[PDB]
Amino acid sequence: HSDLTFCEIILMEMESHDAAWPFLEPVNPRLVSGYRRIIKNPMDFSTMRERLLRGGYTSSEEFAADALLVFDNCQTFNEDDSEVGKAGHIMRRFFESRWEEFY
Ligand SMILES: CC(=O)N(c1cc(O)ccc1C)c1cn(C(C)=O)c2ccccc12
Ligand SMILES: [Mg+2]
Repeated sequence: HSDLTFCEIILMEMESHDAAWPFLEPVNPRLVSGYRRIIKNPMDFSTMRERLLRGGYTSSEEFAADALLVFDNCQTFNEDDSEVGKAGHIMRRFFESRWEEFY
């Protein structure tokens, strides 16, 4: 139980983070050229929220893998000096820091 309660805390904190705006919604491949071809396993906070609210996370490690997937995809598709890349570096450092601040 305590494993999944922290997942809720950190996802809520990521959802309300100032830098979360690229990650709240699944990328629309119709509007983002090349996204379908380049990113094999899309992930975003709303997709993690759906899975967490339906109980679909077995452990905290499945949850973190989805979180790290958001930021791996971000760095794969976006330049580090792009607006989205900069937002994702902020969010990745937040997650890694807060996740270690617990375990
Ligand atoms: C910033 C923004 O609003 N995006 C977005 C775009 C959509 O069409 C639908 C939903 C979202 C969340 C984009 C997210 N991107 C990521 C995560 O690489 C992007 C990478 C490149 C361009 C936009 C985004
Ligand atoms: Mg480190």
